[PDB]
Amino acid sequence: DKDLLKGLDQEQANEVIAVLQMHNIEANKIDSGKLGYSITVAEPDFTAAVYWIKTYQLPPRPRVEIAQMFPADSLVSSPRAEKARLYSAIEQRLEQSLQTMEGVLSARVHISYDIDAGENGRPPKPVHLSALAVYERGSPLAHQISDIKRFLKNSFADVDYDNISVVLSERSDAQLQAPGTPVK
Amino acid sequence: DKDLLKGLDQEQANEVIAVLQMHNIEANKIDSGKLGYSITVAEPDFTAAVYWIKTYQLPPRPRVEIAQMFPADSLVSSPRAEKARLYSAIEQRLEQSLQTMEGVLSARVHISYDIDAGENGRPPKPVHLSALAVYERGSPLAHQISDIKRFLKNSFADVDYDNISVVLSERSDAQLQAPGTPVK
Amino acid sequence: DKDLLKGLDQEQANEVIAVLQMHNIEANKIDSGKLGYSITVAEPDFTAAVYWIKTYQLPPRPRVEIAQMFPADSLVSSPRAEKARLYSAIEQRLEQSLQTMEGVLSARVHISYDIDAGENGRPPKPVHLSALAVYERGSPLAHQISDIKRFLKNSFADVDYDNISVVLSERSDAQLQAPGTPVK
Amino acid sequence: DKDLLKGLDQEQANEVIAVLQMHNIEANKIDSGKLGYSITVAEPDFTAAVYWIKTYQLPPRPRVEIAQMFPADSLVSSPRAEKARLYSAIEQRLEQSLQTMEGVLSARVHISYDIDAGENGRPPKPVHLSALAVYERGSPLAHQISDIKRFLKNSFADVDYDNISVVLSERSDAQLQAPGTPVK
Amino acid sequence: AELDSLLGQEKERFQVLPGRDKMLYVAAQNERDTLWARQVLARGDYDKNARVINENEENKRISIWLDTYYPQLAYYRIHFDEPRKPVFWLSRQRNTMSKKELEVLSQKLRALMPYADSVNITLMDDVTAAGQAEAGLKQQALPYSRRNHKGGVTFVIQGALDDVEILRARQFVDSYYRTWGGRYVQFAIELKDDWLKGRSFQYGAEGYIKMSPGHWYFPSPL
Amino acid sequence: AELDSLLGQEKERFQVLPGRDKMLYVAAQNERDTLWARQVLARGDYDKNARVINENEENKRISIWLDTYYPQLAYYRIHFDEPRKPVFWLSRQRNTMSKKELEVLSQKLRALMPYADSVNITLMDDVTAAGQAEAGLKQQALPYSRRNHKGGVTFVIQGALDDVEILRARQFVDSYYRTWGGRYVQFAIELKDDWLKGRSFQYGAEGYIKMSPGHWYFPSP
Amino acid sequence: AELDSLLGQEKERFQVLPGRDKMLYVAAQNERDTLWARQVLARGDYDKNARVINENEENKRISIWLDTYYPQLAYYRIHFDEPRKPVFWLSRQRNTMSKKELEVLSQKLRALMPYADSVNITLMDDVTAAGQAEAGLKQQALPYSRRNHKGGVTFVIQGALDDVEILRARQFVDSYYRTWGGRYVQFAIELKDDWLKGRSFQYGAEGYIKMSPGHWYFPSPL
Amino acid sequence: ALSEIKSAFKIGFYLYLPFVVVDLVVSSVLLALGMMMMSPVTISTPIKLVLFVALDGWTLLSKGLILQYMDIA
Repeated sequence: DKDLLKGLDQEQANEVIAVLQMHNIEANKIDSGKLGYSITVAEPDFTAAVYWIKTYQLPPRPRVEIAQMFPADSLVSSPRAEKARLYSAIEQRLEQSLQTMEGVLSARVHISYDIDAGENGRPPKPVHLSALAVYERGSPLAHQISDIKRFLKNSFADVDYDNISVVLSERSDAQLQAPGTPVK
Repeated sequence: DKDLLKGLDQEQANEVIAVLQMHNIEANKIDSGKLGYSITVAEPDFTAAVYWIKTYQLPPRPRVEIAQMFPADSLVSSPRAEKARLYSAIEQRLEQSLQTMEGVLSARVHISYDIDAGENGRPPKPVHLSALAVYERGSPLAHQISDIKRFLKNSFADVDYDNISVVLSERSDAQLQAPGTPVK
Repeated sequence: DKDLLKGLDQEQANEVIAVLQMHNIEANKIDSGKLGYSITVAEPDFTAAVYWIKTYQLPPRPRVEIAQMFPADSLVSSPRAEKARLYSAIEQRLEQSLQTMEGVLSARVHISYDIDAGENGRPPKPVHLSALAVYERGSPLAHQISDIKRFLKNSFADVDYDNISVVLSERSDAQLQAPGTPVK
Repeated sequence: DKDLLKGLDQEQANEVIAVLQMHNIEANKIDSGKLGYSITVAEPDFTAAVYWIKTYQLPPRPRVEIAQMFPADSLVSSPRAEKARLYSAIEQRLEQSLQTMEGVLSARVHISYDIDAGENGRPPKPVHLSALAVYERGSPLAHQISDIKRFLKNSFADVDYDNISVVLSERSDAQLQAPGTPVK
Repeated sequence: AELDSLLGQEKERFQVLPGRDKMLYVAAQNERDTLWARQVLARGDYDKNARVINENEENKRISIWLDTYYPQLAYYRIHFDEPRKPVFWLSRQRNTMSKKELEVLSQKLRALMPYADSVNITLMDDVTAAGQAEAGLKQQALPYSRRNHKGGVTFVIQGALDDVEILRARQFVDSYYRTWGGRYVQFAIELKDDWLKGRSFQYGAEGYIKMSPGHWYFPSPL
Repeated sequence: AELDSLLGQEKERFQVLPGRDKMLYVAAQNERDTLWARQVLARGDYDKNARVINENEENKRISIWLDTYYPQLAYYRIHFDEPRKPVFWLSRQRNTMSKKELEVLSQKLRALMPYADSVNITLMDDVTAAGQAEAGLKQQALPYSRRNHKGGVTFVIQGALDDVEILRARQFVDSYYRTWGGRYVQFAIELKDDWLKGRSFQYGAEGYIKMSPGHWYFPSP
Repeated sequence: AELDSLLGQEKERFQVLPGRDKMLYVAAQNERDTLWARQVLARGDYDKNARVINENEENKRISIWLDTYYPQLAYYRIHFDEPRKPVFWLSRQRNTMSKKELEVLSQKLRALMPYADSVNITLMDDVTAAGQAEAGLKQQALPYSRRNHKGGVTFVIQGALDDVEILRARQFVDSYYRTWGGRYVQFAIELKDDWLKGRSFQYGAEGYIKMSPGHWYFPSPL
Repeated sequence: ALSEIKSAFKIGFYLYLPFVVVDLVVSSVLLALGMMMMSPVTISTPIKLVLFVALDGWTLLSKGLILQYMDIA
């Protein structure tokens, strides 16, 4: 019944429980109204659960986007702060369209940023992309490089097939059975 | 019963506990409401615990990032502060994307900051990256240095495979057993 | 029963106790609420405890950084101040990233500061780095010097292997036994 | 019990007691309440304690730094008043970093300051460093001078090994036994 | 409170073997299930003593014993497909032990593993070890450079490979290391920037000459 | 209670050996278990005397005695794979010892190790010690240079190594120091930057490097 | 309370020797345990008289007596592994002593150390003291320069050394002075830049330094 | 020439900014008193002129303008 985390978020507590339940220790999610949730664990499992908090760097930070460093409510917007807020929404829309393919569970896209070509007379350069994906298992994940590369190659003005980098992998084994209470 | 630290944070107390429990001494996380947490050890285990507080530099300082030295609430914003606030969000998003690979537990990415090169009439120099990673053990960590270089080679303007240095290692042996109370 | 230091804070008191306890004298930390901590020793151990206070320069002063001499709250900020607040946040992030390696307990990185290259039409000089580290004992610390050089080489624009100096050392012997109360 | 000093500091009284106890005369750290600390010696030890106060120039002045007379509170600041504040924080951070080496009890670092080169028609000169150190005894302190010059060499733009002078020395004998009250 | 009941609900992913030294061994399969079974024996909800073993780490443990009492021995792997009767793959062409000092090795390997019953030693050929590594590397259409030397062979895959050739090479090395092990043949996948994927030539007066394999590579302007 | 009950829950990572001078010895196998078992005896929840031994700092202790009472002795390592009968790996081609004084050295090592019963001394060749170190350094495809001299051999690894080869080197040197130790053969990995990254040069017998269209550099042989 | 119980819990680091002059010597082995034992005897929680001895301190103290009563002596080090029978390493190819005055020296050294029972004097050879010093300086791949003169050699290690060549050159010297002493062979590590930094010079028996394209300087023959 | 008129006109506005703060902070202290009708220009120009030479203005922009072009001093 020794607590180890409190004041957490809704999506943060579901990331702490799904990490502890993978390693044969069970946790209790307790709501507290306005002060968030809280996770308690048993006394023989407190030594292991502190070690997996330290190892996995839990609780998770909220995910960062490039459009948050340049807020739209500012009175003066640079050409750099408009080109970065443009690419930071194309980068999110592409990873939201990658998840509607046949077999993708999660994805992450990275667009190369160009800033210092607009203010001076230097010409812009070729734009580079990079991708990550998690596929459902039982699928031939070697033949699905060309479908993601073909979809990404025609969403910008000038990219090559050797300027796109796709690194993808299959998902882990499923955790379906309960942890179990520690008897004494 | 002797107090070691007080007025800590929730994320600061689980690191002191995760360090003291590795070296066979117990600790007690006592909440004080508004004043924060506090950690007490036994009197036979007070001489070793002060030594590990001094050696391991506990309590940990909060992690520093480059976008904190140039806050967005400023009345004027030079292009040096807009490029530093931009590169400091790219190296946070890339290290958030490295933790979603197969087997990676934690990572850290550094970008070479060149702020005056694009301002001056000299052409901007090449960009250098560097990454660290902690892998789940049982992994062949000599072959995985090429997937991280393939992932973050095409995320910038013009990088070479000689300007990327990845230094990675496997995690420590697991601590699962309880420390044990001092009997007198 | 005699007092030698009062009004100390938490981090200062835990480093005065850890210094006296390795020289076979026993100290007592006494909280006083608002006025801070206080450290009292016994009567035969006062002549030696004053000698180690004088020799070791205790209490420890707070550690200084370059980013404190140029705060971000000023209405005007020179480019010498923006570059000094940038390099001092890079050399803090590099030493917070060196502690995540295998065996490192503490580290300290220094960067050469160049401030006068941007004000006039002089070309910038090369950039120099220097690191310190403290390792766990039992480790072959002669071959651990090539990974910090490879990690530090391409975290900047263009450095060589002759401008990086790493001086590292194993940690001291562990203090685990109690000092001992003087009989009278 | 004739009085010697009053109105001192917590660190100013710990140096007076540490000086008088070296020369076989006792002292009393009598607290005065809101005034401060006061040192009273015995009547036969009054002539010797007055002579060692005059010889050792006690009480100690507060130690001066260069960035104390160019404060950052003024609305305007010259580049002369910004380079002296940058170098005065570098020569303190290097002093804090030298004390974490293996065997050093205390150290002091001086850097050559630059004044006239901001406005005169000459380029700025090379940088000269100077360091002192006090080592724990039992150390072969002829070999330690190559680990301090290597660390101090590439922490700046370009210094030579001829422009660094290290003068270090082992610490004095230990003072552990009590002085002894006068037999009256 | 039996040991097979203190594990999970599905009683087919673990296997409890009785020991000879009065200790029960739990033979897991991967690294994820080894910590699932080590948490049970660490929280202490079991009366007597027990140990958890694994295929990957009993072969790392037995090689520390083997390279102290039997040095200069050539072998490949120990397979634990039937854990009460393992098979020890020895090299035929690189050692000259007799039948009696092979039965002494088979009995001293048995006394090291208290869960086994009889270790079976089979002598594998040495040509098919480097033969299946070349014939499986030509089938994926990967560029390689075979380097033969005395007592081992190494395959080097350099160049600016694309994302399919990285996936097929990494997917093949992990399927070859499980069968043979990295004691004899070793792979050297490394990425650098040259469009000629490893090979290099020099040009004079007659055409091109295939240069020797070396460490210096020409960076490619292309 | 007993010493094996005052340690952790899992009674497998510690071995308790009975001494000969009425003391008890705990044999850890790394530094984390050595500091785990030293906190028990340091806080004082045991009546009689006990010590914590290791693999490294026990090989470090009986080399201090062995560089005073037996200097000029060529040996490699003292193996503790079973702690009741350790193996002493002595050299064959560098010793001048007969049958008798090997037994006297065995009896003087048994007095130095009170937890042991006998010490088995074997003799290993110096050709296989420097042959396995060159064949393993050739199998990883690393650039190396061998320097032979009397009573030692050194391998120098220089160049602009990438991030794969400095991990392949560390996994081999760490796997070789565990078996043979650093008494005979020593590895020297130092990495330097390359000059001929973008330069044009002539190699061979008459070698030079063109640092510019109007600048020749003739390096010393 | 006894002296071995007035120290810490671990009664393994200290060793109490009963002196012959009605005293009691405690023998630490470093300077941190020497201050750990000197604090007990200095605060005065022990009735009788006692002293704290060491290895480096007692080997520095006995050379002050020997530098007055036996000048021009060629010795190396006093070894204290067993603190009741210390070993005195004497030179062989440099002394003019017969078998009688060596017993006289071995009795006057016994009278200086009341904790010892007998002092053993062994004659170490003089050539192997510099043979081990050169062979250990060649395995670390260090550049050096040996200077031979009578009654001592000198190895100079200079130039611009990197960080591996400083850390390798310090762990060897501290491991060699610990077992041989700094009486005979002296190491001179000196980290300095190259002489004549950016100047072109014309070395050998008629030398000059080009201070500029049109400036000749004529010092000592470079 | 068209890039130098562009690079000069946005420097002169930054220079313009402190002065507007001065003649907006001296014209508002008169309306706090009973000085709603007096002209503030004849008070604004001496308080703007004795501050610029006392803070060394004409040797601060003559340095800062030549530092863009050449290695001065």
